[PDB]
Amino acid sequence: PTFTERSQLKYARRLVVKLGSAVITREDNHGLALGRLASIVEQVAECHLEGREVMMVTSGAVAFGKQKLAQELLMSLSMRETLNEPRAAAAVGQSGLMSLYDAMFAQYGVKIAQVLVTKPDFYNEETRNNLFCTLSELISLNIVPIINTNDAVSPPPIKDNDSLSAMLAAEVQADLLILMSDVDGIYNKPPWEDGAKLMHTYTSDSKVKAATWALDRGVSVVICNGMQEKAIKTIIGGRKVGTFFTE
Amino acid sequence: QELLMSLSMRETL
Repeated sequence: PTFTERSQLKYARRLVVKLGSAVITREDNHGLALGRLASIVEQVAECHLEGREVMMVTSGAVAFGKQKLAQELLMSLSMRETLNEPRAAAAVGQSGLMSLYDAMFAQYGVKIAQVLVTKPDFYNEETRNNLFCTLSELISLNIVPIINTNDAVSPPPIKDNDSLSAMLAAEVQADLLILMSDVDGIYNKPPWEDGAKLMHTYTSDSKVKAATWALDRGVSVVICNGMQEKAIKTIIGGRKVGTFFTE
Repeated sequence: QELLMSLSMRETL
């Protein structure tokens, strides 16, 4: 909890963006949200060509894989039949997503590095320390290691891309940790009920537990709205967006 | 019209 106010976010040195799955894929499930994806890549490249050391934790590989595999299944039927999986989709989606990120980042000079982790990799101490060394070595060379879960051969208290992001932010000792989710923030009761209020400053449920854990270890977690324009640039810019987590 | 109706959608493209 080094930071304590939304003006001390200008001096965040190492932040860990975390893209949800509602951010990348659209509601139609007919492609990507290329607008939001390219805008987030633009903001990350602009806040990384500035001096900070950012390292995204992407997500939403299975959705891309589902789209690609549905197309391949349609395009491989007999015209007699036309007139009347987690892992395969994860593999296809991971390949395609890294290709897209690579193109969008190389348009800015930056370089990315796909680092896929699993769940047991956080249990074995040797592997965990080796992974920390790898991540620090990648960050110090001005690379943007785009972490993700090895969902193609072993699908997954790490149980998501959220708790994994909190663990990474705790281990790599990051200042900020942006949990770009689908909701606009945190309320004391869901919007379709009484008491609709935003909790801009959090005093002292999965996202909430992950944020609490990462707050009790040095990081300062922020939960933003993914479908909001200019999320990261204003979260860092100091404006009151999302719900900031301090004591 | 007896064969081409029983090809995969990929071959006929």
